[PDB]
Amino acid sequence: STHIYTKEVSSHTSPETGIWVTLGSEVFDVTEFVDLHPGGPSKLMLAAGGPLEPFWALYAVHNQSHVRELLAQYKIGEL
Ligand code: HEM
Repeated sequence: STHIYTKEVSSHTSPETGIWVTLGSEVFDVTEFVDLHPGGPSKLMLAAGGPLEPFWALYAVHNQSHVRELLAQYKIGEL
């Protein structure tokens, strides 16, 4: 089974709501990670409420197995 969310995810851009992102068709609630993001949370927050792809494309440091499995710990469902 799968918890399915619509892209309209876009409302989850703060702690009060939860900070969510997508990667592929997967949805992640990354609220508890953000302050630990390398260089700080503000860069990560550029992607809040939407897909990581347009941002991660410029930052190939995310293209590591450990990063992908780290993100997977925050999965909540799918689009
Ligand atoms: C939920 C989203 C994100 C997660 C889970 C994530 C996770 C990570 C992790 C684990 C690293 C360190 C990798 C390593 O050095 O081995 C990293 C580094 C970095 N991330 Fe992200 N990232 C996210 C979003 C973003 C976004 C949206 C941007 C850009 C707009 C970004 C820019 C960077 C940069 C610049 C670094 C390098 C920092 C440094 O070494 O100074 N990240 N990220």
